[PDB]
Amino acid sequence: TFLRWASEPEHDHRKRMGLKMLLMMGLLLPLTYAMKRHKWSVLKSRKLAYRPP
Amino acid sequence: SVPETQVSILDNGLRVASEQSSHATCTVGVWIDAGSRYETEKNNGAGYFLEHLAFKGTKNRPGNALEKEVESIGAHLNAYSTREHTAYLIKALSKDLPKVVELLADIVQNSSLEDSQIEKERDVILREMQENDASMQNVVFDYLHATAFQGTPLAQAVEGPSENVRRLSRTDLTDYLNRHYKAPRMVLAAAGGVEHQQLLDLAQKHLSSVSRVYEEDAVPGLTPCRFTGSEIRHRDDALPLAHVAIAVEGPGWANPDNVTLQVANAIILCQSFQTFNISYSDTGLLGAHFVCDAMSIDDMVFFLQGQWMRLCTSATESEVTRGKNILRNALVSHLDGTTPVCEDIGRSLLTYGRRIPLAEWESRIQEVDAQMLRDICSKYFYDQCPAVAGYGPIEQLPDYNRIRSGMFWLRF
Repeated sequence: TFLRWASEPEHDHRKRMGLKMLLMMGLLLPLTYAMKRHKWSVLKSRKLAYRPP
Repeated sequence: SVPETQVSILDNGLRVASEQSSHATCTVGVWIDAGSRYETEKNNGAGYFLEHLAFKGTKNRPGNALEKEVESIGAHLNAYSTREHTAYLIKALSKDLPKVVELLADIVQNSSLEDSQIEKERDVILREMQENDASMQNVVFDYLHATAFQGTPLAQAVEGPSENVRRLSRTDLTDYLNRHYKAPRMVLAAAGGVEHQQLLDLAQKHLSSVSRVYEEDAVPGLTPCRFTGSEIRHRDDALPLAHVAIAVEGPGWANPDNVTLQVANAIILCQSFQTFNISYSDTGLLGAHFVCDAMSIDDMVFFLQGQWMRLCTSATESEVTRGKNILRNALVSHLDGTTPVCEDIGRSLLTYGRRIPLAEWESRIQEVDAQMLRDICSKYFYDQCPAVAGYGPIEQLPDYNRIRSGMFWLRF
């Protein structure tokens, strides 16, 4: 355990950063997906019709 | 000093209004609260086809008898239909006032629809619809109405789908005639050299007994429409010019800030660029109809949008004063001519229920300042979803995200 700590004194600090990163990505990914699907709904509902005269 | 518009009401319910002036060429006219908004997609061209046929043949005046009479006194006979109102009007001399009223009585009741005549008109209407497509701005405004009022009776058109026009039965027509021609929904309007008491007498004799009772109490009713922000982009690259209309939801007839919105239109690149305030009942479309070569529609859209936001954010007193002066010269009056004054009465009695005098219009114009203009413009233009209708080479016409987003200035 000690040698491990030695080879990575930041092990603990990092994992806290990773927990905050997972919480922030779990908040931000569906919201950015919702913004993309808003701005892409317009087209995804576009109905094309061919009306040769 | 403008003479007041005097309104009376007959038992039937039809309102025989009038107005009087030194002029001697009166325009008598019947307005009916019946348009394509009251049609239920099975009779989508009934008002138009009755309009085309109403003049051609009445029971008392068989065949083209009416059009002869009208020729004998040298009078002019006109009719038009919108999405909400139908009008049958005659411009004549003053001394021919009785017979004209009698003629109008036949046109609204006792009319005869000759199945033969029905057929002849079918041709006329179908062919024109077949050539109506030629008029682009009409195509663009019909597209704007369709995409803005999707799923409602306000999307359809006065003309109606070709199908309904092909399939029409003397009986169907009879229904529309017997259903939407009720006496309480009718105004007999007169403008010019007419006496109100003589017109009120004539009204009863020839226009009494106008139907008022619906069948089996199938009393019509109406639906408040939805303004569905949406676009329609009829792309046809062979046309030389492109017509684009962008609108938002209007307030309606009875909402006074219309006046303020009119001033905003009076404040407002791509060839023609007219602003418009189509205002049906309980809804309307404020907006613009700009034609333009395919390479400038984009810029135009931006310019248009820019102007609007300027009116939502940075309206000054000088342009407001200019818009008020421009509006105060759109006042309709005897100098506008009878037909125009005639028409107003009919529309004023159908929509407001009364004739708004020009002094009240001037008061509502002079109470408009810059602060309430930018407040009302922010209420109706800022961050609103528009309806877009394009026809022609409209590839460089921006799609819906660029238009809508352009409606909000990141700097306010």
